[PDB]
Amino acid sequence: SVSSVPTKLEVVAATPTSLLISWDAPAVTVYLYVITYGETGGNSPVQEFEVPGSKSTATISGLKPGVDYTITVYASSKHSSRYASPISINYRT
Amino acid sequence: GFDLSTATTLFWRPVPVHVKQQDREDVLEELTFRILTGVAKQNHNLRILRIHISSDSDLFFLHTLEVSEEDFQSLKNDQGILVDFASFPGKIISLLEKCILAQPGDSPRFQAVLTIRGGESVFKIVEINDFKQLPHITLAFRPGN
Repeated sequence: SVSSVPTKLEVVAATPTSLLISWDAPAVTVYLYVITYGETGGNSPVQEFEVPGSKSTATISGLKPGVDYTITVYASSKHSSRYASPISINYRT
Repeated sequence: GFDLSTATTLFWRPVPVHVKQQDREDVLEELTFRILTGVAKQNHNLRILRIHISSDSDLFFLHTLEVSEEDFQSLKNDQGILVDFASFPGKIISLLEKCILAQPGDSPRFQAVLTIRGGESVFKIVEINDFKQLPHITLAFRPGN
């Protein structure tokens, strides 16, 4: 078959407080994307938002500058449940 | 009353729909569908399905459907459905996917239709063959949220 996970995840543009992430969509018709962001090795609980399945980019705002964040995109499809098929990257804002 | 805090989104994306209104021309437009499962504030034991139809272009175009487990039984008998309320959302999603994946030269062809006539609008997904428009799902939507 073909993979149900997003392929290439990178920070395309950035502000000291906000990030714009891009991914290459999986070949499967995606129902929704769930994005989780949190500080790498921080004490704070992870933040999560949802974006439509037609979208291949997302914006994370309210971030603290010069901090390492871990960003994960979860893609839901016919054969992928909500938090299956994850792609993660690390970025320093 | 739906508890949006305890609600889970299963499906949030545009779907191609043929929209028919009494005094306007038929339009093939991509409408954003959001499907949510959750419980009511009045009772965590009552499970509810929510479907919201919206347009990114028009802020006055809103249609909503809420189906309770009791309501599903009437829907199950009238439409010959063979699955439980738990599997009901996934089947609706698969039918919506077939409308999205439909190609121009398809026979039979899957098509989604929203018919707006006054206070109600009826949403249907049909398979069009040589004989008839055979109904896969027919749902009654109310204007608003």
